[PDB]
Amino acid sequence: MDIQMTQTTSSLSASLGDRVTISCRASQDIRNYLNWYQQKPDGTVKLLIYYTSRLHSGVPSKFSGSGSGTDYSLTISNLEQEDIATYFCQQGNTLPWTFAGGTKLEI
Amino acid sequence: MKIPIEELEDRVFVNCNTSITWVEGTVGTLLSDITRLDLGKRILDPRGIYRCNESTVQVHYRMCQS
Amino acid sequence: QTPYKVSISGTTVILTCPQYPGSEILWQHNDKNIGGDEDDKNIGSDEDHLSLKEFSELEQSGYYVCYPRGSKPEDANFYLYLRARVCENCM
Amino acid sequence: EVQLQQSGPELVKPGASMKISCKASGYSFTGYTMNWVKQSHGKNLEWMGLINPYKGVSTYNQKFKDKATLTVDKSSSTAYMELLSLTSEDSAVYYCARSGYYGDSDWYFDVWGQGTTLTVFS
Repeated sequence: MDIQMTQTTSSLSASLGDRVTISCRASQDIRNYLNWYQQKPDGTVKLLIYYTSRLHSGVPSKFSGSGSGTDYSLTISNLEQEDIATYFCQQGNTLPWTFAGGTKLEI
Repeated sequence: MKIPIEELEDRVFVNCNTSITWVEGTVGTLLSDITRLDLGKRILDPRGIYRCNESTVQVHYRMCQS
Repeated sequence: QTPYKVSISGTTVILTCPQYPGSEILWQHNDKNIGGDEDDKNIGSDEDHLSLKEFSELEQSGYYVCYPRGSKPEDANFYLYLRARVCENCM
Repeated sequence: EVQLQQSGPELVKPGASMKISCKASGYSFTGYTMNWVKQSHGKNLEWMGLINPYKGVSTYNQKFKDKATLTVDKSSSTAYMELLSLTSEDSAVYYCARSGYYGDSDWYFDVWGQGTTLTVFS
């Protein structure tokens, strides 16, 4: 009975300078142990936010996270070329740790 | 959280916000008004398990006679 | 739930976590992580045991808590409050 | 700087086994947990398991316990994952990723290797 994570929007197109929000849903309450990762076209992955809203060292303020219970979201402001990537959420509440399918952002 | 254990003067007390459930070990004396369970003199090595309503604490004193 | 096993013998204190058999066990002492590869080599964690060699009453008394890998210290609800002296012929 | 450097791509036939590696630099290997993550179809991510480098004790996702064997070499700061009884369904990119040593931070991955592509075919 592992926790299923879902990101209903598989792909999103936006414009430079815009602000977008990516939704993430858990099948059970994950008590804010929700993290966000950014994967670049070359396959490199970086941590962005952990525990729903804490920014990881080196991550710019344009990234913010929110959510509670089963509903979470990542908000990315002032979009730039460097932000073109796939964003993934992951729950860290119960083993086995699980990830959603990601949202590919094109700008 | 963890249940606070008070060591005042030479006595040991379990301090709960509400009632104090005895689970096993030293029974102690309930001080209902200040919601604390007096486990007695520390030199008597109080040892037991108590629960505040949830958290549980196991107290283990080994003072070697005073 | 089973109680923590508290073994005080000579100058060594050995604590044994109650449950979680088959799981890696982690520990905290007064809200500080211990049992890993830290500077103090007199503190050892093996299986469900935490060994405190040349135990110091002043620095090592306090709250101890164990939890299985996969769990969070913040969620632990069963603590050990240890106040012990390792005097010769303690009896 | 802090980095996880993984071994190169591997091509293997079904039924074979393959051990891939992950070299840590810039930080104390034994002061953090090492995790392995599988990405198939260039999207779907799955946590496979973790290993405590200091103690050499592993904890697996039941889905991959039969498929993987985790180990570490403390002397060289290298983590290994051996993949067993390979099938084409095991073709994917595998990542090693660091997390905290203790439960206060072992559940989010702060440093990721570049990934190792494994392709199983005949």
